[PDB]
Amino acid sequence: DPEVTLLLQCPGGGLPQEQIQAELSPAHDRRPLPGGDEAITAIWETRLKAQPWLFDAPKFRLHSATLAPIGSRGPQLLLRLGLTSYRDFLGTNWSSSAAWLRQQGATDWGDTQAYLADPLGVGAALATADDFLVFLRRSRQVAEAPGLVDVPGGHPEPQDLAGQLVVHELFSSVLQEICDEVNLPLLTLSQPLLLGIARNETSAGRASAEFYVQCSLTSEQVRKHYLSGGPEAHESTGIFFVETQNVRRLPETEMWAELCPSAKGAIILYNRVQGSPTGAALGSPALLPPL
Ligand SMILES: Cc1occc1C(=O)Nc1ccncc1
Repeated sequence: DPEVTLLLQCPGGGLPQEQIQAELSPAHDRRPLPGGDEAITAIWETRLKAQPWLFDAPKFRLHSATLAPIGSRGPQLLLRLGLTSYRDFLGTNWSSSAAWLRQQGATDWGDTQAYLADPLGVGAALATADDFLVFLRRSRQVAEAPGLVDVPGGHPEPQDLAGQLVVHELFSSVLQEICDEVNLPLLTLSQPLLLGIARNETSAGRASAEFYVQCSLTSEQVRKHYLSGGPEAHESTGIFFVETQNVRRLPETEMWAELCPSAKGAIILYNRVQGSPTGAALGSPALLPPL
């Protein structure tokens, strides 16, 4: 899977909100482009002159994420964040020249991402009460990953002492994205655990935080909620469910070729962090069948 790279695998089965620190600093921003940010402005102008209803939005930028020594007390992860925008993404990660920007950032800064917007996405491995994960089918008419399978998620918008409010907005955003797209009541959802961070190499290395969320409804009840919104209550064109039993071997299935990169990152991290038992009971052959 060359289109996805793991930046972070969390310990302990995944980290809760209370164990994560953020540092939000202009030192973590994109570097101005070599020949100036006028190249971003030009792309944006061209786009607005064809689609004048489009609007910019701020986004969080991922600079880096450092894990504490495993087994330690205190905060377990430090997220280094800056600010970016949808406009800066369209002018850098989405540009035809994005690979040239990656080479120049290696030359100039020793950092392939230094000239890239790299907005932080969020995604969920969302489990039902009857042990299925939730999948969504993408419209064949959108610009990004048309017609491919996704998981719930999105790209959160801004508004350890500004840090803790930023970590709160990241965790809140993955629940809000599940309520808005799957049409689930907020009180049917567990507090999220962070599983890790995955990069999309087809989008010049932009990263997504991947979370585990448990729902108290069965697959049948989740389907009813999604569908009862009607076609205008969701951006996706369909919902479907895979038993957690069968997610273990998903990369060997014909489904794997239809998964978008950020959904592949969610399923690899689910399998490594929530799957893959370490203990004698769950690791016994009748409960963890070989192969
Ligand atoms: C990544 C991180 O975020 C906040 C603190 C740390 C960290 O590394 N903590 C630590 C270092 C050394 N011994 C024990 C714990």
